[PDB]
Amino acid sequence: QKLIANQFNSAIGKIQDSLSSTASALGKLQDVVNQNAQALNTLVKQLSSNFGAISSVLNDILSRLDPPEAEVQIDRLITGRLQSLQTYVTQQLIRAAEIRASANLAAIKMSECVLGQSKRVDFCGKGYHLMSFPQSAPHGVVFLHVTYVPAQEKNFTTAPAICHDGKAHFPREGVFVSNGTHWFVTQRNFYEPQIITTDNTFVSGNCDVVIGIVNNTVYDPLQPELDS
Amino acid sequence: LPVSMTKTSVDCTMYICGDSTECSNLLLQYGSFCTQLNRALTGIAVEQDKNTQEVFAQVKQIYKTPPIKDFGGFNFSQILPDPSKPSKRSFIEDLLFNKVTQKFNGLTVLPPLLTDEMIAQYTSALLAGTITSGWTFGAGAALQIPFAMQMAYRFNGIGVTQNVLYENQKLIANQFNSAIGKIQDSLSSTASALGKLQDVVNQNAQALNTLVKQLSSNFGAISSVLNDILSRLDPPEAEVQIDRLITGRLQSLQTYVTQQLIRAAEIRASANLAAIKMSECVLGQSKRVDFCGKGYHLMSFPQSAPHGVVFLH
Amino acid sequence: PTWRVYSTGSNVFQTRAGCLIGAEYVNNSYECDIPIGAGICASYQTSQSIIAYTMSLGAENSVAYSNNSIAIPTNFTISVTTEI
Ligand SMILES: *[C@@H]1O[C@H](CO)[C@@H](O[C@@H]2O[C@H](CO)[C@@H](O)[C@H](O)[C@H]2NC(C)=O)[C@H](O)[C@H]1NC(C)=O
Ligand SMILES: *[C@@H]1O[C@H](CO)[C@@H](O[C@@H]2O[C@H](CO)[C@@H](O)[C@H](O)[C@H]2NC(C)=O)[C@H](O)[C@H]1NC(C)=O
Ligand SMILES: *[C@@H]1O[C@H](CO)[C@@H](O[C@@H]2O[C@H](CO)[C@@H](O)[C@H](O)[C@H]2NC(C)=O)[C@H](O)[C@H]1NC(C)=O
Ligand SMILES: *[C@@H]1O[C@H](CO)[C@@H](O[C@@H]2O[C@H](CO)[C@@H](O)[C@H](O)[C@H]2NC(C)=O)[C@H](O)[C@H]1NC(C)=O
Ligand SMILES: *[C@@H]1O[C@H](CO)[C@@H](O)[C@H](O)[C@H]1NC(C)=O
Ligand SMILES: *[C@@H]1O[C@H](CO)[C@@H](O)[C@H](O)[C@H]1NC(C)=O
Ligand SMILES: *[C@@H]1O[C@H](CO)[C@@H](O)[C@H](O)[C@H]1NC(C)=O
Repeated sequence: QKLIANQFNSAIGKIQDSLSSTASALGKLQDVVNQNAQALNTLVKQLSSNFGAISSVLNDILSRLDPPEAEVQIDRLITGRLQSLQTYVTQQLIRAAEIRASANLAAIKMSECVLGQSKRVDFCGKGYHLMSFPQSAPHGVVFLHVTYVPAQEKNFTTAPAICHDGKAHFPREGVFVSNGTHWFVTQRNFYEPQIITTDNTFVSGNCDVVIGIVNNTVYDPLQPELDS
Repeated sequence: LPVSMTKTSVDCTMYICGDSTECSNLLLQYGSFCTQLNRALTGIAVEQDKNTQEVFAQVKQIYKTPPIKDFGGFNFSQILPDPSKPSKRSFIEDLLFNKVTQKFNGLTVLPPLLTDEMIAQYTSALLAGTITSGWTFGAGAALQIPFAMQMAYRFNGIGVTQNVLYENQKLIANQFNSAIGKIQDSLSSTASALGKLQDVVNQNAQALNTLVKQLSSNFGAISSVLNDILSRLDPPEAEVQIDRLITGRLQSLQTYVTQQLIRAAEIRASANLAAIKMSECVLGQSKRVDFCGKGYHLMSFPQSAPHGVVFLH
Repeated sequence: PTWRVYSTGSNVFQTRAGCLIGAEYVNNSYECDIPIGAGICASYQTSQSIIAYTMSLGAENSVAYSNNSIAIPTNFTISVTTEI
């Protein structure tokens, strides 16, 4: 517990430094804001385009000409600006589709990573997922996935099954490993050897059919205490 | 599943005018349309590389299997890379490549960021990781483990005790090899399984052909050869005719870049699906029924294809 | 003469994506900083200059697989990763 707590606090500290650093992992949100500003600025600049008209200022046309020709010039401006609006709106629909898809993915991430725990590997962050804390951000959301990463691996010799008295033995949950001279059954994700016993294994048929089986004594917990 | 499309790009001024200075002058009146349109194509182009990156770059180390392929009887020769071949593509990746089957008007085709060789290398690395260390390399450092044991406790994810696997190792090996042979025959046969990728290629190709073909249309103008109008007509009437032709070509490009955006959004919705499928079906064992192929899922192997990925569940 | 300077000289390198000028090609492999195309990438490195190189996919790692060798983790590290 103590080591886990210290590691967690240090991890949060590293996150704080990384976000406060001069770099910026928030480029995704910045891209959305910049894209919207880009589209808006383009739409505004389109107003100055004349589209073949004598001028882009509508009041000049209304004042410089009489209506029998101003309608034609205005029609050209109408066509150009209308086309600009159509392009802008269509682009907004496509971006809206992308944002909605991302939003739905975020909602699923919230339900499956913040509320519960997800078996889906690599979904709720890299490595085995423990939990996630959400954080608000302008126009978006930031998830702090807390994950478990094993480390300090060691080489070990193993056998898929153990033969004790002709009957094969298999690990109930762990796997059989040896340090080079003694065999042990241990947990699958964290080295914690235990003596092989009839309580952590189950029997299934003869040893002859199991490939790679290794003969090794299996301990019984009852007989060593039956002093009667 | 398709993963990307050809990174197309077009010079707006070249396509609309093709060196005609007069047409360029007229195009100046329309403002930022060419920049905004070409800005949209660049975004799509970057999106393709982003999709491929999100799909195949999920592995941080380029693992490689040792030469002693003693995988408990399982023959993985058809999927492992061919060192004797010039390209390092696997055997099944040679059938995929062989089964799958313009610049004049300012159109261009940028090459993808990742070449086929490196894509094949990523697939080989993923195969090595899955074969030698199971899902451990996905979560963190790769931990070697015998393949037989991996399959043995992989059955625990299907509620079947590992004793069944150890008691029937030979039978499972034979069945697996036979099934691999069937896949080999199916792809070698005339089966249209690759229709999904072929449709993407054909769609983009015919779209480009339509865009080029549209230039011959006059759009109500006296002709479609731009130099012809400027030759037969003096500048005053030429302006109204060239303006009509400019409007028509602009409309065609707008239709071409609007369809491309929609088709890019779809192909990137497919890419995200492929990425999640790879992360769950290759780097792990998903309990999601029918997500990683029909039936209870055991494992999956990815194999590179043109503009896409082919999973063997 | 700026465009002429950046068109002549030995700082020219043909590539499938096109001709690259100004940058200097190197044999060392590194992570793709800036993507050029066809696997080539450019970055700023030491004086300082703009180098061109084949992007390194990563560090190779020959897993010591065998029919009886198993690796078990003897420690763990809790980590936090940001997503946006
Ligand atoms: C591997 O572990 C075994 C069993 O622990 C070691 O044999 C000794 O066995 C007795 C009884 O179990 C223990 O009290 C000793 O602690 C064990 N010795 C040691 C050094 O652990 C065996 O020697 C160990 N081998 C290695 C590679 O350390
Ligand atoms: C496990 O023990 C069995 C039985 O001893 C081994 O099979 C052989 O069986 C004959 C007849 O019982 C014995 O004479 C041999 O001595 C046995 N060989 C050995 C090596 O003990 C089986 O091979 C043994 N397996 C292992 C891994 O030791
Ligand atoms: C594994 O499969 C490969 C490919 O099938 C075998 O290589 C060849 O297999 C064909 C039959 O399909 C034989 O006619 C050739 O003589 C084989 N050549 C080689 C390299 O031996 C390979 O023999 C099979 N066995 C393993 C496990 O490698
Ligand atoms: C596993 O490694 C950790 C390293 O984090 C060991 O615990 C200590 O962790 C603190 C940081 O919170 C370090 O300052 C200490 O130096 C670490 N001590 C050791 C022994 O490395 C943890 O005890 C190790 N557990 C084992 C050896 O299984
Ligand atoms: C395991 O042993 C092999 C062979 O001795 C060696 O190459 C490998 O580096 C070892 N692995 C570890 C994690 O020590
Ligand atoms: C493991 O491989 C070695 C060397 O090829 C061989 O001698 C041994 O019998 C094999 N054991 C099993 C269980 O496959
Ligand atoms: C660099 O690569 C080129 C590629 O042909 C090769 O000719 C040259 O010898 C290499 N130089 C070094 C120092 O690796």
